[PDB]
Amino acid sequence: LQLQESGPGLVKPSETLSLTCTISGDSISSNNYYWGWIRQPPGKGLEWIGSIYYSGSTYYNPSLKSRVTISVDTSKNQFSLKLSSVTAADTAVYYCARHRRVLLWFGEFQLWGQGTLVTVSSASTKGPSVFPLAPSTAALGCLVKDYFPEPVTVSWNSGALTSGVHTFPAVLQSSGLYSLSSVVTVPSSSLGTQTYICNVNHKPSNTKVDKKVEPK
Amino acid sequence: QQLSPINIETKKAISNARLKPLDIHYNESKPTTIQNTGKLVRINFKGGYISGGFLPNEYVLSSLHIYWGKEDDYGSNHLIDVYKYSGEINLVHWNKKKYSSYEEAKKHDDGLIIISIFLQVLDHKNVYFQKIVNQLDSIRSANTSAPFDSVFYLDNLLPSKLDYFTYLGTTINHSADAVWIIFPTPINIHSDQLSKFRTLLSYITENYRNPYKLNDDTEVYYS
Amino acid sequence: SALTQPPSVSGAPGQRVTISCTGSSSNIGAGYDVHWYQQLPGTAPKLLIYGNINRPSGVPDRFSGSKSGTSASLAITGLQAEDEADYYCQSYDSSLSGALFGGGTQLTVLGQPKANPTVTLFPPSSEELQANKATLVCLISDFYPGAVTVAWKADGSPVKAGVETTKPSKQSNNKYAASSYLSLTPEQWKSHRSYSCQVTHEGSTVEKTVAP
Repeated sequence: LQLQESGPGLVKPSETLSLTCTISGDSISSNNYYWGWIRQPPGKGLEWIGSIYYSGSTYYNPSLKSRVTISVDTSKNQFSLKLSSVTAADTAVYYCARHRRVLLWFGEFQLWGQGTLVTVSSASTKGPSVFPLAPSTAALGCLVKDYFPEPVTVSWNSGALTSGVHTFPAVLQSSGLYSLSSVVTVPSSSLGTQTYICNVNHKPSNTKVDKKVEPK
Repeated sequence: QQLSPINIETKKAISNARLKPLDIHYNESKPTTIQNTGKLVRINFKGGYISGGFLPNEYVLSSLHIYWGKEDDYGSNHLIDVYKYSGEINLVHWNKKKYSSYEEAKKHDDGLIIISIFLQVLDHKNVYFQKIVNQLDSIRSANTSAPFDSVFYLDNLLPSKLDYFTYLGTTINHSADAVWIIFPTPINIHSDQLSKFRTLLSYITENYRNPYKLNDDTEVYYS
Repeated sequence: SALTQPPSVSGAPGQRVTISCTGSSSNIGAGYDVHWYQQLPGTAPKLLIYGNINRPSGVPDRFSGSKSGTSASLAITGLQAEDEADYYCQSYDSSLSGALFGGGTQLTVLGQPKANPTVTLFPPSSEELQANKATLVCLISDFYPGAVTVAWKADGSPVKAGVETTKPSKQSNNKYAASSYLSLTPEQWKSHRSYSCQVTHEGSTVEKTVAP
């Protein structure tokens, strides 16, 4: 069993945030469970948004009851969140999770999705520029420059290269744009022969850049 | 998806802190009509409720269903350690505190609670159960209704001990999901009384539904 | 309708640490169970304890749960370094008619030794220069504690503009990392013999130098 959020990183203020969880490896139509959305503002606590039964019944957080809608699609093994009239307090990581029905109330959240960051901002979508950091053991890398919003993932050789990899936390510039770098330490004898490509994925703009990094 | 009825396995049942004693108020419960449905006997009610125990609100009484088998020793829907009782009564309830009618409550997650009282064929003539047994002459044909022309107090069909198992399953027809409250201690009736149900017409020899597999992820609780 | 947790706890490795979860008559005191979750930085919450006392497969024996009255408690008996995380109690509340999380407890494991920073400095790429821009990238990793000071030099003279430096944050190994970015014009880059990134940590400095 796996849960998998799907939805936009960015939504303009006073508009409707929209997310979708997709379940795989097991059926959503089961009377033993509810399907819940939870959020975490950066550096703050978990807040339960609401939950839904396979057959339609909903239970929402009374703080957010008037702005929240949840729905199920048993034919497509998924359920959705819509959160209306959005301000900077609604900027958060949004998690989908399966929790237990215990008789006439809820039990534990057994399985959670990865989480997806939604940022409330009037500003526009900005996919990064990617520049190779040549090796000159040896350190080589990729400079991922001027994106908005977070997040950005970096892999090397489509995930085959993991040892010695350190993708650093982004700097937030005075412009309001982010930049980060990813480096990999490698044996310096490999530098003539061995291919090194960083794969940058900025999902908020669907910007995907593969950059080969060679000695200059 | 966990369907009803099931074989309750005692070794797999677990505790929970909220399973206090169940308060049952039928002091103001009266029967209305009684029906032969072609499959089984239904008795409708107006008034009465259940509360306490693990329930957050009270659930009001709706109707009573009666099940039986071909022979006296084997006629219940539910089982406890592969053991069947002679028959089974199902008292249906619904969340009137939250929802506006029964058919409305049938669509919600927490709409229904069904209580299960077992019947065991001994050699005692149940004086309270007889008052149901007497009414069966009216509803001989299939799909007939008659008024309950008899004073009846539902409290007197409760078992002597109200220790209970409880699990989430469905209604018997798989119409809706429902929480079950199942009393293991059966009420005692005579073979005469039960055999009268077998003279009803669709001859309705038996109407119990066979059990479904207790899933690995379904929890059954003891009080 | 609130679950209170102390915002932070700390202990040395191998100590016993407890985290309390105070509730009310509408949640813990009504017999609705308490569940606990562990969250590592940047990852999803993971179920740690369920039904007051139960452990799922994979959760080690050192994690333990209890409950009495309106209060519940996560005990960790024998702190390991991997246990640095946020911990959340969770339950059901009858007036809310739904789930309820506590505020969370940040658990810090004390006793880590001092560790000097690893520093890597990259010059501007050919590609960035061809696009009329230039970034020097100083990368700082595997240090403890988190406080770091970063100075830049152009030919041994202090650089006073174009610098932006991240606040240090925890890596997955519980040591700190930070980045410093010096942006220049291509003219400025080619105007000096070398640039340097100097990183000061707990009184001593690590220096790296790059040249056009």
